[PDB]
Amino acid sequence: VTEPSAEHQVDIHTTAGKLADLKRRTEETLHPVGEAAVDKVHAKGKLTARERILALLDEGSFVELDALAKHRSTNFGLEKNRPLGDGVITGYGTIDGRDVCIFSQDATVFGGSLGEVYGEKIVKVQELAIKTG
Amino acid sequence: SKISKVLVANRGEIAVRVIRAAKDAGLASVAVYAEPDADAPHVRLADEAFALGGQTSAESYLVFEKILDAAEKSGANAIHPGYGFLSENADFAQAVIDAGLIWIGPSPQSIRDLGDKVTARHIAARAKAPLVPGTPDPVKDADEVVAFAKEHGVPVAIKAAFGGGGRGMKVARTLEEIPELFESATREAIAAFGRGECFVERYLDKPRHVEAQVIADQHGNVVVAGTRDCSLQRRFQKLVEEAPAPFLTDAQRKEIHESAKRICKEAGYYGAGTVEYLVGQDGLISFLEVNTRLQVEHPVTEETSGIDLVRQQFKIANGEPLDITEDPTPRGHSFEFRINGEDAGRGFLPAPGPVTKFVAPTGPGVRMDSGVETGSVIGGQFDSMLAKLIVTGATREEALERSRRALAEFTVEGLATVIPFHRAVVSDPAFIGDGEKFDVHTRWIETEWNNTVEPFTGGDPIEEEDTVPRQTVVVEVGGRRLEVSLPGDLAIGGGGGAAAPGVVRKKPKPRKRGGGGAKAASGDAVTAPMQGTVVKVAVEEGQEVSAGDLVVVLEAMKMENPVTAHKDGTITGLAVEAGAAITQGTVIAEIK
Amino acid sequence: SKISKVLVANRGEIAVRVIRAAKDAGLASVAVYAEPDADAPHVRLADEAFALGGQTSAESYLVFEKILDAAEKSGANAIHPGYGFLSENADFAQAVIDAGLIWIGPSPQSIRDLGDKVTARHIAARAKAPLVPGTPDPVKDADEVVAFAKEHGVPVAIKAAFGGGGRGMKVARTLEEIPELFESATREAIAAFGRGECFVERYLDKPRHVEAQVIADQHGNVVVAGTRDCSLQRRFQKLVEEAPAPFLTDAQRKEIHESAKRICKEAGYYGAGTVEYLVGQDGLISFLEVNTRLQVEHPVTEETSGIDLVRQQFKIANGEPLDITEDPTPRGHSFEFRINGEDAGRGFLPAPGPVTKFVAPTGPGVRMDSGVETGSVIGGQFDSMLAKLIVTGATREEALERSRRALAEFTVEGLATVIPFHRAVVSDPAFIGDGEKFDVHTRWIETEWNNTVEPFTVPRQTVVVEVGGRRLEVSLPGDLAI
Amino acid sequence: DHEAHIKVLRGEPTPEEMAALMAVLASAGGGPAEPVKKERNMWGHPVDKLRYSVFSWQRVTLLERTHMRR
Ligand SMILES: CCC(=O)SCCNC(=O)CCNC(=O)[C@H](O)C(C)(C)COP(=O)(O)OP(=O)(O)OC[C@H]1O[C@@H](n2cnc3c(N)ncnc32)[C@H](O)[C@@H]1OP(=O)(O)O
Ligand SMILES: Nc1ncnc2c1ncn2[C@@H]1O[C@H](COP(=O)(O)OP(=O)(O)OP(=O)(O)O)[C@@H](O)[C@H]1O
Ligand SMILES: Nc1ncnc2c1ncn2[C@@H]1O[C@H](COP(=O)(O)OP(=O)(O)OP(=O)(O)O)[C@@H](O)[C@H]1O
Ligand SMILES: *C(=O)CCCC[C@@H]1SC[C@@H]2NC(=O)N[C@@H]21
Ligand SMILES: [Mg+2]
Ligand SMILES: [Mg+2]
Repeated sequence: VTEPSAEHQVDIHTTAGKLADLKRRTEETLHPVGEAAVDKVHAKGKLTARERILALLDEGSFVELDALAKHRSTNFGLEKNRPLGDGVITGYGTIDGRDVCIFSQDATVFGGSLGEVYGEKIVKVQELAIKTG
Repeated sequence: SKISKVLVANRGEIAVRVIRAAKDAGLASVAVYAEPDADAPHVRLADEAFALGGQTSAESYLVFEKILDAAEKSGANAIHPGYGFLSENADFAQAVIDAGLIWIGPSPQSIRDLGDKVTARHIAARAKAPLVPGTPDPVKDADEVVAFAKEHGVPVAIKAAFGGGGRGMKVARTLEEIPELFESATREAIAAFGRGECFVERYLDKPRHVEAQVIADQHGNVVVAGTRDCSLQRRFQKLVEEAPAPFLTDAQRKEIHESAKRICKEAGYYGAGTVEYLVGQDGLISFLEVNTRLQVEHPVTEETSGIDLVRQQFKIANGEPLDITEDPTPRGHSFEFRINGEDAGRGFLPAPGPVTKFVAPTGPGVRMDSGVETGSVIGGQFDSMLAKLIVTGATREEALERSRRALAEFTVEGLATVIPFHRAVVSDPAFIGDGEKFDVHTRWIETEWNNTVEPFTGGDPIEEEDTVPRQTVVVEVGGRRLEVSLPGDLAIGGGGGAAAPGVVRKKPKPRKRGGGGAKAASGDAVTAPMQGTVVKVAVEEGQEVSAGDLVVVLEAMKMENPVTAHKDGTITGLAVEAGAAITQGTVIAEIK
Repeated sequence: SKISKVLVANRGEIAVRVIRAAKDAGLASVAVYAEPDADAPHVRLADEAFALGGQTSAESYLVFEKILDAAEKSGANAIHPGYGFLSENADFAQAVIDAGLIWIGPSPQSIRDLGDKVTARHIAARAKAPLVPGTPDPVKDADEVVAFAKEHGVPVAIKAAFGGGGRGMKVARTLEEIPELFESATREAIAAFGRGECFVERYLDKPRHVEAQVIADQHGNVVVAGTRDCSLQRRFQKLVEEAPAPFLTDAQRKEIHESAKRICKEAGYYGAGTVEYLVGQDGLISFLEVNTRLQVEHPVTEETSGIDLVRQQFKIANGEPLDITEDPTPRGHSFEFRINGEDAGRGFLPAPGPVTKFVAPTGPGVRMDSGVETGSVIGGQFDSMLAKLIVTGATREEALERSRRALAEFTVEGLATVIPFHRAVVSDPAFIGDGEKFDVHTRWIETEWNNTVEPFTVPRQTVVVEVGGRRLEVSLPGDLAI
Repeated sequence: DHEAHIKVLRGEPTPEEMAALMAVLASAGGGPAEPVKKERNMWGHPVDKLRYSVFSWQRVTLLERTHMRR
């Protein structure tokens, strides 16, 4: 069988297919709750959490950690909604050539409220910063 | 029926060309792409795109069922095969016709007859074309070859009856080489093409390659759109072409034109096709082949004659009679250069890589038909061609001057190409000529050209000084614009601050594993030297082999590379099978 | 007495074209760039590049002293002005000749005579060229124009005897308009052309603008490279052009190929140039102008006739007789589209901005002459033309089909362009003639065309040095770290 | 001969422009030409002002390391 370009996904059982899968997931992390929420933020006149990090740090210096994290709660039907990153963007970078560790909370994910994986990511960057000085 | 939607069953610059022709004619276009081509220009250019799947041609473009399924799903009522792949597959043509789609090409019977060399020889003889002396029928033994050599004088060329791609011919200089050459030719033909039949003819010493472009309709009309000279060849495949054929007497020119028409009419040929001849140093013409596909060279004839050959081919497929009644008069002179992803300084050996930059020339007399753009990646599975640069002028001298300009402008980065060779040849006196003749021939590049091109190295730092960072600045000194590069540790005058408390500069080591002296330091594994496809496996597990014995044959860039045993021992743990794609460093087998 | 090194005293597309011509001919090329053009393609393409300074044309490209100093410093022995700027400035041509350089173009006398449209009309009369009725001398006052209107019949056209750009035209429809129109014409001619002389003639309603490219020798030989049509215009300036001129009768192609030769020979013209005519609905050809420089639309003539007009200019300046002995026969049809940085959805208004993406089409019958590339920034200091797309084919219909393809492929982002207008017009039936005539004219775009285009949405450091007997300026980036 | 040289990638200056350019560049160059070895002075180093737990591994990896780096 042949497929139209829209529906085709490279065979996941190949290295190229696995790279394509990683690209798809990375692209999804850009708008974890849909492009409508990003548009709402911009219309409100604010920057997204990612835009804030990219604006603060030097260009091309951001390395993100736990980008694909998801929450593991099952209470009150939370399991039906598991946005990537769980509402906080964490990583490290440079400001004026000097290394820093950074986190930025995302108000579009559960109102920006802190969950377990959220807090775990923040703890990870805090430990990294203390460790690296 | 009339073409309404064309499926281009090809890839690259030819796919782009046919898609553009369909757009010009107002027809819908459907492209089919393998997984490596998911982002090629043609996939985006075509009105529709379909994913054949598979990582190699044997499972992507050479599958009749996949191409026909794409046609069925897209609703395309015509199929155009480009060139290569299935363009000369009579079985595929008949399959398309049976499926009930307009096959944009010659009939399957014409394909068969003109693809069978001996049948082609019969057709040419019946058409009274100029032929070189040779055996009318396949030779049965080296004894017959020896008798023919005695009769007609050495050298003598032995050619496979179904050979193509330049691999199907070998030469004997003396009567003693005939037996070994015969047996090896038969053994290689049975393997490369299935059929081991071969025949023998006279070999020309320094021949030119001249071909005629023929546009023939289904109503019996045939028109010779022009002649081309393709005397510059790496091994037996063209690199640079001209239109019209330079320095040919009117007698030779009219002989070619008439022989081409006669051959096509005797073969019943229709659609765009080409007739290839050879012209020896004596001036004698010798019919060589009939290509039943659209030549890659066609743009030079398009420029000189002012005809759209792809659209003519659409019309012929539609069944309309030719709207051209006489051979067009050439205007100007056009050169064509193939931009192959090969390193001229390394014996023209193709290698894959990314096109990190691609800036084509533009302006007077320049046409560029490319299948890649900046950001494209050349894998190891398909042909090395990236684009074709056509430069047209009022005369041959004007075309050469414009070609020098255009090749100076043309820029590619990320992988090697043949631009340095084109730049050198367009100024070599042997190619310029004396105004009445020139010294180029089919073997000129590989045996007479003074190859001054150094191997491609990209931006890799090789020497100790290459490791120092640099900043490039624009400086105006008395108006003059200068582009000055400054090292990061320049101690000019009293300037200092060089290096750091413990910084040492040293010659970097190449990203290669040692050398031959440690080919396998207690290493039993046989590792693939390059990415490609295992097209042959010459051993089986438990087989004893000696150093130099062939283990596998990997096809990369449509060229075969043999991987041989590095040590004496028993083949153990054979890990690959024919048709398996292989990455560099993969363990093929362990010799123990 | 032979060109060895050519300085191109221009910018952009024409600079690139002339530099390429010099490279083809084997000549060395010297480009000159103003401050905004430090990154222009011609700067990097030329063998040598010189900075003229200045932020605008009045400071950089229009200064005789700067251009001639660049030539002297570079050692260039010839100067090619392209088009615009000083290409038609007789004073600059005379200065170039006096400096001992080869002026690639017509003589200062020819330029001066044919730039005065009154003297141009006199030469046309002497050459017996077709002429639209009009005053043979500048009109003294609005009363004379009123008398002429009464004599011949409105509408009427008023034009400054000097200058150009298309804006010099004023139109009067009734006898009451003349006073104010003439007063405005006199004021504008004084203010923007430096000379208040104005003249009057009959106004054609819906004419077709037709030209004939002429290659004129220094030895008297004259050859008409071919006709051309530029009827599609806005603000009296061209946007799309064709070659050969379509749908002219043989009797019309003749008398044009001959009026051009007669007018050029009478004026003593040598070098490349063009003779612009007008063809009214009635079918009457009328002499309009003579451009004494290489014209923008030369590519279509080059494609159809096979002549390289810039190299022909080099050969004429060298003084060699023309190698072309008879008028070439066109081998096909060619369209030329100007890629101007203008928003067609906003009344063709200039829009300065960055060229974030510029993907030129390529393939059969497509040629591109561009002065920009991805990353270029377009300001208001200069004309808004970015490139020229030439599409050639065996017939007019094939050329139109190829144009529809090439325009679909051509992509530009970051600023507005007339690409949408080109895409629309190439498919508009008025421009796809029925087979023997077509409906466009010098005002079709603004008046009939259905405009459906949606609107688009550190200082350098300098050091002064003296080496021997010269004073030099070394300019460096402000943040040179060294 | 393995040292990084200044390169004029584009342009063909004459001796006068070359001399002017080199003079200006040499003048622009500066900084520490042939500096003396930077004098060690550990007096009042920040590491000595920190509170270390009596069993802190930083007493080895930060305090001793800083005092001994040489
Ligand atoms: C230490 C213990 C604590 O801190 S108890 C947590 C405090 N409770 C709060 O919600 C703080 C005050 N909250 C609010 O009233 C609003 O959410 C505030 C923060 C003012 C933001 O208002 P506004 O920007 O209009 O948003 P909204 O409330 O209309 O909708 C926000 C979406 O996110 C949700 N959300 C919000 N807060 C939480 C939370 N703490 N836990 C879980 N979900 C939360 C809202 O329900 C709403 O979700 P949805 O988009 O309607 O599906
Ligand atoms: N008799 C001959 N003497 C010298 N060279 C020859 C002779 N026959 C063939 N050649 C060389 O072979 C080249 C092409 O050979 P041939 O036509 O048999 O194969 P091909 O072009 O690869 O085939 P195809 O296009 O059908 O796959 C010619 O250009 C010429 O270089
Ligand atoms: N008599 C006329 N009737 C109608 N339109 C005219 C007439 N004379 C000139 N035009 C218009 O003027 C423009 C061309 O005039 P012309 O070239 O003489 O002017 P210009 O300002 O010097 O222009 P340029 O120097 O750019 O060619 C075209 O728009 C043409 O339609
Ligand atoms: C396959 O990927 C493309 C076909 C490339 C080989 C064909 S063979 C015949 C033509 N001659 C040539 O050099 N390339 C074409
Ligand atoms: Mg061949
Ligand atoms: Mg004009």
